[PDB]
Amino acid sequence: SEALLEICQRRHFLSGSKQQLSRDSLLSGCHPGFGPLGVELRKNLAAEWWTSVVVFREQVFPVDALHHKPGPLLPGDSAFRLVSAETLREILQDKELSKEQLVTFLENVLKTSGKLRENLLHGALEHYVNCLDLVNKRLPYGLAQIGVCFHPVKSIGEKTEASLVWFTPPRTSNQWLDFWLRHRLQWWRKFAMSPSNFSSSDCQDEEGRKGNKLYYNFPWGKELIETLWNLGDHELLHMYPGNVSKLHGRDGRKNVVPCVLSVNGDLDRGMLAYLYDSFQRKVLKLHPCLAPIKVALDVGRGPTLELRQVCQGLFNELLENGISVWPGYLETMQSSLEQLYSKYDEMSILFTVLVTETTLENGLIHLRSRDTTMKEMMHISKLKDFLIKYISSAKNV
Amino acid sequence: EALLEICQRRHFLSGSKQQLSRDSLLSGCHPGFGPLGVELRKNLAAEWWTSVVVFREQVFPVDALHHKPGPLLPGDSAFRLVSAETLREILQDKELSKEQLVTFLENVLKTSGKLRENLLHGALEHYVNCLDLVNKRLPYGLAQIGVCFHPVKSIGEKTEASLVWFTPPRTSNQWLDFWLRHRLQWWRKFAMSPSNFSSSDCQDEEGRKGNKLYYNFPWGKELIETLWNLGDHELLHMYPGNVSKLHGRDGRKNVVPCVLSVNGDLDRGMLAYLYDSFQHRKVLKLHPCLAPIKVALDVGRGPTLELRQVCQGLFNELLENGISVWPGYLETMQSSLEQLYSKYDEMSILFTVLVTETTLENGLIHLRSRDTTMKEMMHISKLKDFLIKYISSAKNV
Repeated sequence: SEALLEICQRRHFLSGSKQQLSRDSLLSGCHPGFGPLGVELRKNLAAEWWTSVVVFREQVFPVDALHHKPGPLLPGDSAFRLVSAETLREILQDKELSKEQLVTFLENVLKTSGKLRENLLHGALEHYVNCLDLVNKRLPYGLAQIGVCFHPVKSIGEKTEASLVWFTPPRTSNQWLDFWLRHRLQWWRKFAMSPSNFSSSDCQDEEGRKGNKLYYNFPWGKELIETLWNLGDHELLHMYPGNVSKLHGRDGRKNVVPCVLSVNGDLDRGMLAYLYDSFQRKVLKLHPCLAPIKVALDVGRGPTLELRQVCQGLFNELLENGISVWPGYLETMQSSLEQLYSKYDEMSILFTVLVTETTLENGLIHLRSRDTTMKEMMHISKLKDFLIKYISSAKNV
Repeated sequence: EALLEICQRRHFLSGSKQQLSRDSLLSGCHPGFGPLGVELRKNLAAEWWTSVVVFREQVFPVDALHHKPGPLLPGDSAFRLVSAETLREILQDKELSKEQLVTFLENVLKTSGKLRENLLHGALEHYVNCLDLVNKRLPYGLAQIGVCFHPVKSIGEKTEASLVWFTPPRTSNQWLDFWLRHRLQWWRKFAMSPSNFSSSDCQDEEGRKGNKLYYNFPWGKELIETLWNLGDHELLHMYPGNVSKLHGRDGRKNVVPCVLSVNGDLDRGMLAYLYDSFQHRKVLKLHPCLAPIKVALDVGRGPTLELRQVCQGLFNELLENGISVWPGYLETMQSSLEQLYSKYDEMSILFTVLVTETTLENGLIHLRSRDTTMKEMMHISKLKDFLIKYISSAKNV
């Protein structure tokens, strides 16, 4: 057992009670949601993911699908139907065969009501043709999407998935799959403290043949976080009946129906994975590129109005450049310093600059660290360009 | 019409010139958004964010779930997530039936979950917990940008951005006014014809008084956003009895804040702008920091694999700076400069730089334009500086 989900509550990472934030509730997507920090943490994570596949080599396009699969479905699906509430009402009236009409109706529902998306892949495929234009017709190119998906556990679970659908030709097909497992796997470790607990695996036949899975070692045993698959041309054809020559882009001097590779990661569980990976003096050593609030900062020995003057010149300063500040220079008592440092260790901050009078009578402040825990002396004017480096640095490594 | 067709051909609005119509698009009951659209809204949202959140650290990102389970107030108009594993053992089972069916359709509106209608409710369910996150100090907000499903029966997805500003009653009126002016200025800022973006007062709801913002489309004004002063109502009913747990410090005064809800329609705003930038001399003149693609660039008079390699130099140089670029340097049959100069206008690319031989031999590229339709001389090394100054300007005006 661990008291991480404790800190995570007190510091607004996870949200909800101590009963509705169950372990099985956290993983099934049935939690009550996230705290501002969890939101910010997932937000960067989402951001990083994006820069990794989509920004970089832009042959990838963000695409926008709906959250529900409308119209008539197949026999079963087991997923919940979306029934227009104000229809149920008009049924608890009418009296129209208050025994037989209200018993044949429910046969229309099951067959004519929509549902909520199980994945981001359908909406991806639904775009292929329209988007196959956008690149003359050359392959391969992807369609990236990051969004919420509803999976049943009866209760409903919500998960924020990141999805990249790669449209590559059969030849390179099984090859690209390699590339991506590598890319993905390499990506997760990039921000891990124990990259040893992020592993990969083989497997096949679930909608084609050939696929891997990325796992993360929770203090209680491996749990899935990202899956890869080479579906082939299957669903592409099944979705796009008719002229096959309406599909296929180009491998070279010859047109060919592309194979559908599919990457899918669970961001909310990837979230957790990181919050566990940074714990076991409390402290969360969340990677610099994923830390919710890059740097707090208060005021110390000296005046007051005068002292929290540059604070805002900084708060803004750091902000005009992409540095998440935590203005704590607006609370009260010195709240100690150990009671103010151990705390930010929990909030998983990165540095803790403190401005004092001995800052005005010169031009220096003193940032402490979360790791090296040193209490250095710094020239309050080379702090911006410093953070921008340290951070962008923790990136390159 | 001419804008709609373009929005189609140029990948802004996905669909058929029938499912992508006047009514569906507004009713938000359309097929989706092509890459350009998604990137346009993306910036709209990206810009929204910094304008009301990235600063004044009172506002915190909050994460509301898409469906609220548990017991729900029977009746009203929304979308009930009905179970099929519960809807099943009734039909193809004939579970007694006859005199029974009417407790299900009844018990449903109670047991059944709902897909959120707005983001407001999810926020208040965060007020109390996000209170011990600024030592009960008002005013502080809870921002959120997300999808809500409203009925048109046919579902209807709209991406809403919302700010829920909690404040002391004392200034309740003061704030509402600032937001309206704030918000309203914001829309106008990225508009060609701000004379189309209008405000207006009105009242009587779960509180009284609130403004409404509209956009002067070609066929007459349409609602795009709405500010409201719900007062303490909403927040009180939310947590009856236990009222102490709600006091927010206003100076040295303990009070129960006023929920000032702001809610704009990002999607309608994404269409609002496409029009605001339209009216064979087509060209969508989207605002700089809203255009989906800030800069095109392909090769011209000279070599290929030696004149293309350089492009990638700017491509990356640009990408590494946050400058959306269009990779034309990977196209086939020339098909003209005008056919391609007017082609980029439709996609509303800001600049169109040509990297030719007359640039490889020394170091001088040739960019064009969209607005001033100009064509000047620029060192292939002062393009990014320019670009980032062009934007870090038109943006702040």
